[PDB]
Amino acid sequence: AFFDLPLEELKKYRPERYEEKDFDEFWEETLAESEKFPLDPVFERMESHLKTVEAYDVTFSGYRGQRIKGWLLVPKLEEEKLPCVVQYIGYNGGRGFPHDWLFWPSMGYICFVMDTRGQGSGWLKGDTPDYPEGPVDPQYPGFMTRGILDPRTYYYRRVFTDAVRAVEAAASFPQVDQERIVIAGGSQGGGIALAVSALSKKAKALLCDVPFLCHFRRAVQLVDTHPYAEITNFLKTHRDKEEIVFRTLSYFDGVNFAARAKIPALFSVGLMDNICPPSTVFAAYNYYAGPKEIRIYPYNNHEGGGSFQAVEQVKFLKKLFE
Amino acid sequence: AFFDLPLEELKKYRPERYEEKDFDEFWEETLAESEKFPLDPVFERMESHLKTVEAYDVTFSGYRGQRIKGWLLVPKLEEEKLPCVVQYIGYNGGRGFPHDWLFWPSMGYICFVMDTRGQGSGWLKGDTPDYPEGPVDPQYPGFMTRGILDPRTYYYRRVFTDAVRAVEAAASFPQVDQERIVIAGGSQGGGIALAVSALSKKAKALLCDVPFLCHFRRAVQLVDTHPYAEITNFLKTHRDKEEIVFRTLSYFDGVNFAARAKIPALFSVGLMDNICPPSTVFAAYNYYAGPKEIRIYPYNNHEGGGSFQAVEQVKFLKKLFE
Amino acid sequence: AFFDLPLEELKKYRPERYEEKDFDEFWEETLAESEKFPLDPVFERMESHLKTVEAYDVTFSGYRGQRIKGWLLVPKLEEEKLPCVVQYIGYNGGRGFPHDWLFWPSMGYICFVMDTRGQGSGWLKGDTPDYPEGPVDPQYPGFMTRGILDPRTYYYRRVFTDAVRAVEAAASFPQVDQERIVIAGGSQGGGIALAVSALSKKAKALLCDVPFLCHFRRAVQLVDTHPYAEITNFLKTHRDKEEIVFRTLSYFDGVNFAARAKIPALFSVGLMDNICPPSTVFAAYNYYAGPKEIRIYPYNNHEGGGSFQAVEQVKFLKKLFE
Amino acid sequence: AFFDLPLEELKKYRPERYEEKDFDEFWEETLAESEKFPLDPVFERMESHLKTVEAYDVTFSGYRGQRIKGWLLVPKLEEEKLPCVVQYIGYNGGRGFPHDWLFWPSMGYICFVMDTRGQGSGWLKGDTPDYPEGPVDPQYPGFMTRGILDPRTYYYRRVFTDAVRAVEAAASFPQVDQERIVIAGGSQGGGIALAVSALSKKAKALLCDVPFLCHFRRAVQLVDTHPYAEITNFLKTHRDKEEIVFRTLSYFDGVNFAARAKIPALFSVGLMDNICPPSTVFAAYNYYAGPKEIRIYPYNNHEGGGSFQAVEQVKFLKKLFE
Amino acid sequence: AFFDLPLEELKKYRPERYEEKDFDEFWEETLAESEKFPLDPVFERMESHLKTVEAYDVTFSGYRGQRIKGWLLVPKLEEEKLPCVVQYIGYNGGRGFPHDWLFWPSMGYICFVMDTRGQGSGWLKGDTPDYPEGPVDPQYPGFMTRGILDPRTYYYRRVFTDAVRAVEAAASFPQVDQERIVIAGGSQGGGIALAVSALSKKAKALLCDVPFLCHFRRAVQLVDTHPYAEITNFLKTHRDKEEIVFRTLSYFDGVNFAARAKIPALFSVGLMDNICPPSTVFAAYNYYAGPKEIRIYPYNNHEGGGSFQAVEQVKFLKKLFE
Amino acid sequence: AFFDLPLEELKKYRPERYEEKDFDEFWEETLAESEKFPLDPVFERMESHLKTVEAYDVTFSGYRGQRIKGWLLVPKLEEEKLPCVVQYIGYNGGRGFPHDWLFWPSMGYICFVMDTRGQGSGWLKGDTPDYPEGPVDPQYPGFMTRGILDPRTYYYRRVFTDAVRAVEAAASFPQVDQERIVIAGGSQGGGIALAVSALSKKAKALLCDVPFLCHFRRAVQLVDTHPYAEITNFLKTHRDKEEIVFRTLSYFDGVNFAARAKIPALFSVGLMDNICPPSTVFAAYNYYAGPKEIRIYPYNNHEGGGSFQAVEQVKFLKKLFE
Repeated sequence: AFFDLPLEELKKYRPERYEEKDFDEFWEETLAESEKFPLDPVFERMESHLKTVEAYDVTFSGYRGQRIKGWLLVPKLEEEKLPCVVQYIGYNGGRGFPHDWLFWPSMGYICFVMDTRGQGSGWLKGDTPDYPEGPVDPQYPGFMTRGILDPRTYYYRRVFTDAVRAVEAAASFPQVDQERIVIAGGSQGGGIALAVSALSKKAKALLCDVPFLCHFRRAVQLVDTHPYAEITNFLKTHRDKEEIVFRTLSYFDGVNFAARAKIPALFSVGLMDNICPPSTVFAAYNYYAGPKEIRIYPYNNHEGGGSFQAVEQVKFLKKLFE
Repeated sequence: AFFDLPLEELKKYRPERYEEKDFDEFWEETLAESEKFPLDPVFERMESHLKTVEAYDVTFSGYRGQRIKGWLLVPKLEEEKLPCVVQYIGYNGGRGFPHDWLFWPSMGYICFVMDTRGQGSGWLKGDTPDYPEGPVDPQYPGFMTRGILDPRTYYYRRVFTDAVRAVEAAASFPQVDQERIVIAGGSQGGGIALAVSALSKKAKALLCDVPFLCHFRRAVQLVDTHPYAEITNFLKTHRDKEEIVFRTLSYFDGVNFAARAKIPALFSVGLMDNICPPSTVFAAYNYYAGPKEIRIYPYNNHEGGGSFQAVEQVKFLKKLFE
Repeated sequence: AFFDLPLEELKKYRPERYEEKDFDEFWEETLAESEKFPLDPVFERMESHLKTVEAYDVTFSGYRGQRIKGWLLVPKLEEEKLPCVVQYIGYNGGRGFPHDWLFWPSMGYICFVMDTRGQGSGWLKGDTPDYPEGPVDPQYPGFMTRGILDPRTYYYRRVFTDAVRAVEAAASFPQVDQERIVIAGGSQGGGIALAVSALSKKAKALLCDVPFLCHFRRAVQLVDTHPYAEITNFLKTHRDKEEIVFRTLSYFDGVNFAARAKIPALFSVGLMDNICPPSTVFAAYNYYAGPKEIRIYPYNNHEGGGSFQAVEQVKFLKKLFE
Repeated sequence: AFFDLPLEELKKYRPERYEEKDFDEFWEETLAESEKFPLDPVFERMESHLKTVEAYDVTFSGYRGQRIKGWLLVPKLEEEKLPCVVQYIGYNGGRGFPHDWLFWPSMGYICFVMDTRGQGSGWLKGDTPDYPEGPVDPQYPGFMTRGILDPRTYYYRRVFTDAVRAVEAAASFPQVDQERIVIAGGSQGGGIALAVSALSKKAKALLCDVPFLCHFRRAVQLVDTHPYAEITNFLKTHRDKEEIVFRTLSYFDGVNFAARAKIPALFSVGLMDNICPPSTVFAAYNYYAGPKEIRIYPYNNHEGGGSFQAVEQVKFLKKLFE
Repeated sequence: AFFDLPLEELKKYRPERYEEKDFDEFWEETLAESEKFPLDPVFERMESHLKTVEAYDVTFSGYRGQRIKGWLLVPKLEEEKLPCVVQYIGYNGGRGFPHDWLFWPSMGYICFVMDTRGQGSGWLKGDTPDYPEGPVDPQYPGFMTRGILDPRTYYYRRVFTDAVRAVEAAASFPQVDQERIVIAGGSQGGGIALAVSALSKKAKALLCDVPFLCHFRRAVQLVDTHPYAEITNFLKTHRDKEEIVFRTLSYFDGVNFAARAKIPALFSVGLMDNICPPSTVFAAYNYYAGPKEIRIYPYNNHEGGGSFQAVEQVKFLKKLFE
Repeated sequence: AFFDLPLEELKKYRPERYEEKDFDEFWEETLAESEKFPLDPVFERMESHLKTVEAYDVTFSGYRGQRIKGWLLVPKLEEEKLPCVVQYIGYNGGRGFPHDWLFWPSMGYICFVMDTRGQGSGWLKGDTPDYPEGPVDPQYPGFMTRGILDPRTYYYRRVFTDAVRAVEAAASFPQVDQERIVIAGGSQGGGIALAVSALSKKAKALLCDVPFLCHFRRAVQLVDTHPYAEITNFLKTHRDKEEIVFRTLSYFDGVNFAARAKIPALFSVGLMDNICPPSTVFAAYNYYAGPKEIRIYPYNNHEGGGSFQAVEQVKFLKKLFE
């Protein structure tokens, strides 16, 4: 019984955008403030059972100098400068083990896996704490409503800033070819990557699968699945805070970043996805301002194109970087 | 379709207790450190539509001087010194509105309603933030696993301390009869009250309904409901952290507090409660070291005795304070 | 999933009304027949633990002299004549205990709580039996299909008559200010109150929250929740009886009463309510012929505005009666 | 998902019986009172599309002369006196159409199908009303709690009396061999048959499949399915009425009837049945005082043996009657 | 919360049909190839407990001379040549016991019950195997995707051919009136019957209830129920095979057969049916090229009209055959 | 709210084994019959985007010469002879793409991935057909009851033979170190691997995670999840076939193979696993006749140890092979 707009409508779907007059200023100032702290990227080579890949334990300074973990996986190859995928992680995930991230290396790409602050407890473990802007306001369980009463205190202000800085950290690794740095993610990872496509000066291509954190007002109207339902549940209780909540969310909405993003991108969507509804994904894709393609999977839910989509991504990047 | 131990077994159920050798020292030090900050209780009389009750907006210093909101409701009665109920709130709730707490005042008791730090977003709104001990470690969405890797950082260290200090703040109000201060709650509120029944020197009676935060190791093995499932889900991912997690929780387990509590108590239990299973409630009741009674509701789930139990509580206190 | 018409369409939703030519005559004759039995209101003061409120055990004659229970709660105040709220109860509920109805008394209103015939066994206990018009026809479990093959035998004929008579009983209490009698309820209580707003000559204001018993034909096509599903399930079996069922229901449909009601009203609606869908609520609101306001809660289900709405009601009445 | 006692324990399961001292007196007086009214059986031959069977529209006097509907289906055969099955119907069922009951006629048996007072609205239509003992007390939706506060007013007193009288009515039809009258049913129908097996002097054999209305106290503890859950839901609300409820139910419990029943019986049971749990079925079977067999279906739920069981019944009766 | 197009749209719903240019050639060749094998119908009279009906154990040659089981039930009547219903069976069913099919015989019709190859394990037993066209390709569990990458290997090619030949077998029985041979089924049985109404030269009337195997592309878009979901799940995995899957299904789509069928038909449809959605049933009914009626059940799910529809079918055939 | 035996009982759980006298003879003959067809292993190097791994498209002869697909992935390393993992696949999966199997190659092992006959349509695509032993008997949807009425026709006879032959095919590849061939799988893959540990003379160690196809009689009594429920559903219908079904299954039960298996093994088990209940896994582990260890994950469901367990396997094999 799930259904969004028909495909012909989805392809033309361009809802009115809402953002505050200071959207750009907010992000400029946020990034400037964090850039005042040295990146201090650390890549510690590890003793590992992996044989085809060199694994490094990563640390770097993200939001306000806060130290973020990651992995760096380098495939053992003759080529001196290698292309690079900066990988962002889905909701309730974390960096896990180096072996959880063998795809891109196996395809000949260095992979920088960014750990997600405060999460890492749902489906894959993580090692990086969050650090709040002082008091942690009343919230619904999870990360979606953490600090939501003000953009400056909002959880994803910190995540997005870490994500922008992760690309700088990857770029600092000597074996990375800076002309071929890719930002990638699915769901939460895709919404992060979308922000980064607008904010980073270093990223050269975007892989954005079944993106989360897009078109919040519609998402919350359409589905009662988690994690978007964290927001709805907040609003069910804090009935006086509707305007404020959506004002805050406007600064983090992937649709508003997409409108600013200029790098080439490959999107994916599942037309039966009731976690990240197709209309939210198409809103972002349709506003995306760089060269772009989308793979559409009519019969898939939130798994999207799965391993088929991974192949499409390899082919897409090969072609782009020739 | 849910079933725990048979009632005859429940009434004898006395599982081996597990606590660390420094349980008492941990709490002594915690309370002493927070007592270095002045209580600074504030009772601001409000403009209210309420006619039978005077409503006050409360502020007091809880954990490490952190400012905690509440309500004080005083029934308009001839009697100069009135008995007092300190009310703690269930999971995902908050102090809401003064009119949400009209029972005890209508029964002739001053009511001090403690707002719950960081919550107030699920079923009733709240106004009080949490403040973490530095970094907010990776966690499962919610409050159950917030800081769980160390008792000093654990969420309920802060809440329990707030709750002890709430009794002090209530006692400071001039119309409160200090010989008749009651601590009360259901589920999370009951878990909090149980802690307070061991840690407070001011409380004179305990009302403990369908208590949560009891017998964690058993809870997690019996039910897959929330909020106990937050802990299970954390353990599913952080497979290396089992011993630490349960070590931490031993400092907050209502069964360990029950063993230390000396004041008279009225407990309630629902034999079909699959949020707070009867074996966890009985383990706390059975170890409870003060004079005690329990009302048993054989066909009820987590709603327990509802309004029938409210009557029992009114009768229990009337007799006790005679 | 759940979504009704968009808000802008809800606000203009005025479906074609269906009623029989004898609607008014049916109700005139029903009321006249019951008025031939004396009201014989009895208010027995009770021994109570309540301190701020005087409680009375109520009996009064409703449908065809049948004796209906209730509570009268009188707040202890200086004022001689007090305003009064006649409170109707949700489905499967009953008058419970006096202490279940402290809100309005606390706000300075006498509260007359009407027990619901034959129900009182789902979420709050009741003490009043139903009396059928002779044989109790085949029915689906519950009260929705009880006597549904004829308006004269239909369950809500008896309830609505009781409810009209409850206002008269409340008005007969000496401390009640007859210029300030309010009729109030949510869901079933809201549907009852809406009928009473049309049929009573004594009621001065209506509070109608998330009303049930409105726009039955649409309700049954939109949702499969209880209690509306009792009707669907009856029609699934009695496939020959569709026209008769909807003809019967037409006499009891809150939309048809709304069109006749002239007193001032405050409605509420939850846009995600799948027990009483927004389109059924708006159909009644939009046809409501008295001076009217509605509070709209976009993210709420059947809980509606909860405690926020209770505040809106106190403010609405104060302004209305000043 | 569901499991009752192991089969080896079920075979030995003989729980302590509870009944009042006046069990037999209550039923003697009940039957005597209803026998003061003339049976007045009516068998109206119908215009029917059926070719192999003669269909009759039946009326007879059941509880206190109340007129109960039925079907009589007579297979067109040479034999002058035919054996007869009196068929009782499952919960929320009714007599439906004559073609709904072609099994037994096809097997050469006259079939008397008894309509069920007040039901007939869930899965098959019915035509027979209920007639309460005056006021219809507060109840949970359905038939299980109708009049449950007193055995004199309890719904199944009426149904069981109709059912005893149905056998009388069948026996009055001239083509019926009175030496070969069988009483049959499944679930509610089985619970009714079991009562009739103890109370009727005309029945010659019992078919009792997956019987309902057995061992209530256990049923309610074991499963949360309907219809047993109507009782649990009533007890969750009316918390003061537990002793009275089970006192009443004791007069209608199939286990108490089984202990008095002397005619030959074939039972069936599904070991995965969570509507009528095996332990309640076995408690009845085990106390059953006549010659008895049971067919055990280890992998079946409430469907039991289905068409396999029907064959077992035909074989069992053939052997019994030859 | 299930709904298809509104009824007034359903009645006009005529979606664009898709079929390959060799649809007729495919079926002509398929039938001709199976007709090269002798029908070799066997009717073995059985020892049976049935008294009003003669039962025969049936064997006949279906797809490529493969031996299919069945039952023949002949009502014991004076008339020499009787009318005949060829009955096809629902998904996961089989021919069961002769006593499972007493309706039509009781109504004066010989009944030929066709067993379903490879099924017979879900709700009623079966005795007939399937015989694949060589290798059994990767498939989702069930019969819907068995051989779906090629019409020649597809499961329903074999079933439909069995079904055409079952009419021939029935016609070969000497007591069968060949002017009054009816083909009938519900759900899968209805989809089979609809194919046979196009492909058989012997059938004289169609009873088609809540037909399955219709308008596959829409079905899969609308509902996530089984068995249509078998297809969706296959497509979720085999993301490269969408075009081939629906090309294959086009040769077996009840809508494409309906457009070729010329015999008189009675359809039924449940407007809340979420197994066989109304729009798929109406697409088939609307394209049906013979004389036709539809019974519409607005409140029923996949049960459709149940026993009310059976009565309509008897009346329909009586009128047509006079 | 699921639970199997307590861990201390699980560790001692050794249920009575049931097998037929000809268990060994059945497998000797099965293997000898298939060995009469040449293995004819084909390894075709592929054009691939993979850089750290060489991919081969595999074909080999399994059951009765039937041609099975696979992948061989060889990591690019200096070492001449490499250790090898033969990987079997979970239920409804297939060989998918080479990039789906990067773990073991990345750890320095050649990986031979066996495609699963007739599956490949649920979560990962497959390319290998099944070939039945003639007719495909009536079955419940899926593979668990395919040919279950006879061990000779049973689906897993074919799968387990394929799997024994897959090890021979891997051993035939020149770079494979035959002293370091590992057999591996989870769930269905684990059940297959367990059979192979008993039947293959070439395997050197077993990795067996959360094994399926174990202790069938118990599994079916404990859980109603798929795929074990396919058997239960079959038995619900074919009520006369219980003894036959379990006799057939005894030949394929992982507990019976475990008793014969002599190679070193690492098992894993999730104590909350309700697909493969812990009692079935422990019954196999406890009868396992080779040197053995088990990793126990107390809080995990069917995911077991996930990436943690992968690490344990790499460490286990390194230690074993020194």
